[PDB]
Amino acid sequence: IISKSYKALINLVQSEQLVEKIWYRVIDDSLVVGVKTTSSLKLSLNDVTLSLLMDQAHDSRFRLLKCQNRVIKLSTNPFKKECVQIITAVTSLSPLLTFSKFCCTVLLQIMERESGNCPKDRYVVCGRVFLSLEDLSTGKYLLTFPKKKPIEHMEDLFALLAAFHKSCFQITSPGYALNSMKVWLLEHMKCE
Amino acid sequence: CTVLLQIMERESGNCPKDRYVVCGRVFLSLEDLSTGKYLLTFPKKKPIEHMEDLFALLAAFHKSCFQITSPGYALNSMKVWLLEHMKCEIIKEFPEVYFCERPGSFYGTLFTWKQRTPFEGILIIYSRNQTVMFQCLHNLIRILPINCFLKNLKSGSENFLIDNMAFTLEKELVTLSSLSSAIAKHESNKVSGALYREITLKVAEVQLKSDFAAQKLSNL
Amino acid sequence: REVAMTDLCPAGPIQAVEIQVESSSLADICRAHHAVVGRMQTMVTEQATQGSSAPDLRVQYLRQIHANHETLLREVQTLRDRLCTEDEASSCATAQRLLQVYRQLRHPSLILL
Amino acid sequence: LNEAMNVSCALLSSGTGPRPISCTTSTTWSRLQTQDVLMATCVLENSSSFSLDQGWTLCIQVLTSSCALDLDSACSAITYTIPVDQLGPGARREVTLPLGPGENGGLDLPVTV
Amino acid sequence: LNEAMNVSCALLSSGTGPRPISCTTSTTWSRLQTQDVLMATCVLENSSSFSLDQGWTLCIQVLTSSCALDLDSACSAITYTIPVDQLGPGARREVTLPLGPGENGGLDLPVTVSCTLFYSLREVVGGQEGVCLPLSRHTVDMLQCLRFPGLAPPHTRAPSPLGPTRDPVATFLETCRELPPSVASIKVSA
Repeated sequence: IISKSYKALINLVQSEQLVEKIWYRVIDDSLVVGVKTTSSLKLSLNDVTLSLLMDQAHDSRFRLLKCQNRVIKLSTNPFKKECVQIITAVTSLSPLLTFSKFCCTVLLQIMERESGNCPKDRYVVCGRVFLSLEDLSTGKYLLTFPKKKPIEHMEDLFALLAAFHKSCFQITSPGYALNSMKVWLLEHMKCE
Repeated sequence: CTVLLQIMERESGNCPKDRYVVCGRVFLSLEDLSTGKYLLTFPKKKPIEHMEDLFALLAAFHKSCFQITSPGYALNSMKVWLLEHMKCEIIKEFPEVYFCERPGSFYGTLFTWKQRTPFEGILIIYSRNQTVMFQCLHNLIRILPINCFLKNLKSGSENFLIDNMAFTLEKELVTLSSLSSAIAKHESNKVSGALYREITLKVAEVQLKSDFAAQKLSNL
Repeated sequence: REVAMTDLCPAGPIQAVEIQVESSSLADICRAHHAVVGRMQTMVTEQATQGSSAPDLRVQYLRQIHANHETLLREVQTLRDRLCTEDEASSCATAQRLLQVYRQLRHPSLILL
Repeated sequence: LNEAMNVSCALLSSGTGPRPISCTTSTTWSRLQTQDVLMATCVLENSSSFSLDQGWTLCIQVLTSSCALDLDSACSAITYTIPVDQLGPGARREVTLPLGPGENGGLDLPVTV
Repeated sequence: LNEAMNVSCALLSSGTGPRPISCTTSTTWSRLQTQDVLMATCVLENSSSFSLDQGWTLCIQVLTSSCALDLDSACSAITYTIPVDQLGPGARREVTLPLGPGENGGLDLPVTVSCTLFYSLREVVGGQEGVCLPLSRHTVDMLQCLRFPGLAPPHTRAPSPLGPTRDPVATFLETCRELPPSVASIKVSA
């Protein structure tokens, strides 16, 4: 009946897979959580976020848990055509690593911005990430640099696109054109 | 930048020594660094032979200090854990310092180890954030004895705080027994309230020291 | 509160104001005592060189205080010699006995008259 | 669970006043290290009987500007999340955040929480 | 240079109450996220005409529990600084910064803020170092750091602190590895 009643509880509040899939990496003292969307979820129309929630059986204490939310859109073999929209979050490690381990639940919230009724506050618990020192004692989720030069699990690239400090730039060379970039990038910096 | 070293004395409650020194300047700019020159960026700066490098870490690094007692058992699995599990280099110049060379996620984390009375050591962990200090104790708890008792130490070691507390009280009890003895000669010569007040100031000055050593041991 | 104490002084129990502090935490008491006795050094050195001085009994209770100080001084001295020799039960009973010493002494501390 | 169903049902009802649980937010200029900062105080207040047991937890979400851009910002929004324990009827929690500039001196509005 | 000696003379001399430049240190309880926290509002005030031009700066140094510990503490103290820019007559500024609980109520209390000013021409023109003129050396007690919520004026429901039941390093260690009220009092002459 109890079980009957959660499912009753869950249909009380209320099919289409809005979110593929959860993943996470550890960057150093940074927990970086992310996910992959589908077509269904239009970031044009919906401000969305991605919270974490800790399990109280471990966390006997009121520590408030914060997280920072980024959107990462990457164009995929531009040389229809695939855009990759991914939403992802961050916060600190050593707060959680109080009990050798915890389990963080992972909650994507969605509000509409067209409608000033906020008629459509959907959510979706898009899974759960268990982690521990014994997970990391054997690497497995860290990124530790240059050995992980050959970057072939795309999670690891997106970890660095959330965790790192993003600074943007316009460059106008107005009595020239501008091709030194490719040289600098590929040569002086030796970009792969 | 200008570099300014201020100096207060503790002993005197007058604030009579506010000696200041201006101990030089440091110019820095983008180009000094664009050529390295000062930077510490790792594994090349392994063979450590500008001690200014060592100190710069002992400074920028999150510090964690731990008591270890293995009560019914001498303790040298440290000397194996240090040099073999974590792959330490001892810095020759200061041979009580260990720089970790295990090549993933422990690299450039510094220990130090005093083993006085081979049961009771004391360990100090310099880490590059706190996840790293956790992953060390975890990796050490696996390798320790069964009774080896870890404990977190904010402000000095237990032995020294008990010695400090014990001395600030033993001086205090002597200064209050000196109160009574200074009155007990006044009997042979009713007491000067002025003398009583005089001695309560000196005893108050030592009570303030026992209070401080007691909050230190009554945290611990 | 006010507590007049007649076997401190020979003639007049002054109606001396007593200050208590009571808490779970012995550290918070050590801190609040430290702050308050600093504050009582301040007020006493501000008033001394201007105010007068009360006479004492000289007898009975200064000697009560002498005997109860001497017993504790011997105890701390023997404790320091044992802590130097480093026999067994390294310093747990020593810690919990020296806090008992502290508690004993603090309850009346510096009746300033 | 039954108290959960009751709370849920009462909120999803519009009886026209958000009786059962309310949370007020309101703004407070602080000062830090030098600089004037903006804090949003977030009060949770229980009017109703229902005692928000263990199992319950609060998320706040701090949305920047809306209108998703050409360049994807550094920080789209932040979310803070706390467990509510044993709230009880009548009883309340307050929480203040930052909303305010560290980078740029740059605070742009409307911001919604 | 002139204004420097006029100011230095004013502050060093005049063993009086009213000094032309002053640094009041108060304390305050503030609330962040959830926690309650301790702010030093350090107010510099300029009662005179001397107008601290430039080359003029200010050097707060926040001393801990002051005793000679064998291991050490992670942090001996903090040392903030600021350039004071123009600060004409009568004018003032407020600087808020933390003392507030170190990691696990970690606040041994004697804790002193000591303000200084610092004068150097090497800034304007050299030619021979600088000046440190001390100012407002206040201490913080325990007796200022107590808060009285039952007595408090509003009689408004503020949540009870109940600070962390263990240290995070302590919890970590216990998990990885598996009474009377204390008193003091004083008597003092009426």
